[PDB]
Amino acid sequence: SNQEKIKKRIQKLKEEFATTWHKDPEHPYRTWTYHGSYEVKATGLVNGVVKLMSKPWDAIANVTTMAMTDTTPFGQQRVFKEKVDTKAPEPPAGVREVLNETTNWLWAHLSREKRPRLCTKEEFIKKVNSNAALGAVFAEQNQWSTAREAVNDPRFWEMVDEERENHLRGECHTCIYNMMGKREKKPGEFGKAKGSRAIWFMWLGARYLEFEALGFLNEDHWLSRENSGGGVEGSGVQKLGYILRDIAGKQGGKMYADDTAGWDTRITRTDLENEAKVLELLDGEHRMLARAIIELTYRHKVVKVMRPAAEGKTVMDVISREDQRGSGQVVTYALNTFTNIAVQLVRLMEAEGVIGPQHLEQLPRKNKIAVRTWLFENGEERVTRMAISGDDCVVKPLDDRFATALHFLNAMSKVRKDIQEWKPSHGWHDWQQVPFCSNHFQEIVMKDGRSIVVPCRGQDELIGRARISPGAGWNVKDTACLAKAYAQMWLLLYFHRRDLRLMANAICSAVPVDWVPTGRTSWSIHSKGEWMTTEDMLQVWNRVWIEENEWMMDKTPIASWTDVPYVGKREDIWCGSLIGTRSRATWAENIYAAINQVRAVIGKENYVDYMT
Ligand SMILES: Nc1nc2c(ncn2[C@@H]2O[C@H](COP(=O)(O)OP(=O)(O)OP(=O)(O)O)[C@@H](O)[C@H]2O)c(=O)[nH]1
Ligand SMILES: [Zn+2]
Ligand SMILES: [Zn+2]
Repeated sequence: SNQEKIKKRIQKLKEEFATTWHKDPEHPYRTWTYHGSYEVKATGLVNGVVKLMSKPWDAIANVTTMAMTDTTPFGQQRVFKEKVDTKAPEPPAGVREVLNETTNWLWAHLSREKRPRLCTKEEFIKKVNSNAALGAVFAEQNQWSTAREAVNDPRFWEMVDEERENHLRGECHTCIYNMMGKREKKPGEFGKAKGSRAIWFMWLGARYLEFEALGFLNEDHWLSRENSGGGVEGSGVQKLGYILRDIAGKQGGKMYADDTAGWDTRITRTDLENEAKVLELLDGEHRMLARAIIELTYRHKVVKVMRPAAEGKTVMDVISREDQRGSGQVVTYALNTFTNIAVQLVRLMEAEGVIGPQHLEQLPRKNKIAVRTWLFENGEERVTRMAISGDDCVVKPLDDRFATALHFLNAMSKVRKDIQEWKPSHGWHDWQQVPFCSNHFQEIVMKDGRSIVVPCRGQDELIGRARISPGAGWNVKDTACLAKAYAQMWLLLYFHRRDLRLMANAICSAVPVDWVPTGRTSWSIHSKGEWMTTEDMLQVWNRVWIEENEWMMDKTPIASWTDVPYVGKREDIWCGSLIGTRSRATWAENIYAAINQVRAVIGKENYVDYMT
């Protein structure tokens, strides 16, 4: 019967590629049913402006060696084997009973005020025509070039409608996963560095349907701090410091921020079941559509991934399994956030003595009671002791027993990264040490007495990323506008870093004052892009850090950059600054040559001297 639910998708595939379809180089797959293969053409970039404005960093390996993705069949195969051909064991009965109660409570709290609703075509279109259906990677719309043209084409919507009737009928024909490649390991301190991950694509239509049925969780902000207490969905990275500093303001133990080692490979069928409880919030047609997404696309999956063969030849494998995620779903972040809140609530209950190692296998009735009673009595408060964004977590428990509350965690397969399995976690007394969404956060004193909580992250990573140009069809102009997007990002979020302040200015001096930044500087749901503008960045800085800063009680505007603070030198150096260095001194002193060489490549335009 699993065979039954993937039939139509396999069949559509054997048909379309009946030509080259064969069954089996001796395939690698261990935990995925293998159906067959066919021949395909395989699949498989420096920002001159940024490069030119950052000569010292030519000498830094973290920067020069940086690559984002590996789209080759080789990389597809490696990431699949290391992160997808894997199976997390299901938690024991006692643990299942605890997650059951815990997720019942969380669903009821998240739906206390908000009502589910279908998302719409015109809504999807609105989303597509802008700054993307980000992360939920689109790119299969190949009867059209782009998503913009596809959603404008009446025939596209007929495709959607047709599959929509199949779902309303209980079948999926087109909703198929394609593993495009691997996002490379990202940098970070032991226990926070992100491992490699899979990049999933689906037909644009399968994304619409998913978005129609379940997108409400994102569009109506179910995981906003206001709705969920623990979540931070909707906030920009510039808000997260402040939220952490508020959590730190509460009475309790040290602050914890344990990562799970490969969170997406560690979601269980139990977790999916508890997530699938959304269905019970929906009615009529809405629930029918959602039930199909959950059952036919989330649960009975079909996957295409490339593999190297024979004579510099590559095949596409077709495989299936009843599974869960890795992302590639419209609601991956929202459901990761949900499950992670649940996970942390269970950890807190162990830390607080409500449940023990004795309860893993079987949950005594008395304990079932104490669980429901604790959630009811405490859930609303404990949730505010958390900052949860996807698999990222920060939690401040009542006391440091939390450090040893590990039995339920490990039994849930939510094994922590880079620490021995039963070694107590490390917590920090100082909230400014705590890592969260690739940053930490520092409180700094501005010249005028007032203070701000700003985000800091390894500077090499930032320069490295700005140096990368995604283009092939990125212009001189597009290249300069991308460089400008990065520079202005740094001015809004990392102005407190000397080298970046200096490098943002020089980039901005070097690109026409009237060119609008384009492209994207971050994939993070927390990267809001107030820097995608031609508005003077001081004004934008004032708006973010003073005017709209709800932790800023005095609204007195900052008047010049010379009044906008830097971290202390010690910090700047800790996070990768090159100040106090011969090459960076030389660089600061010759900058103008680089700025001029850029103005002279781009040519005669309106420029502005921001180095004053
Ligand atoms: N578990 C999981 N997390 C993801 C996935 N995609 C993005 N993220 C999260 O998004 C956060 C931001 O980093 P990425 O999305 O990897 O890349 P990025 O955000 O463009 O890089 P930054 O500008 O440093 O934030 C990461 O810390 C991830 O935890 C995913 O598919 N699965
Ligand atoms: Zn389908
Ligand atoms: Zn720092």
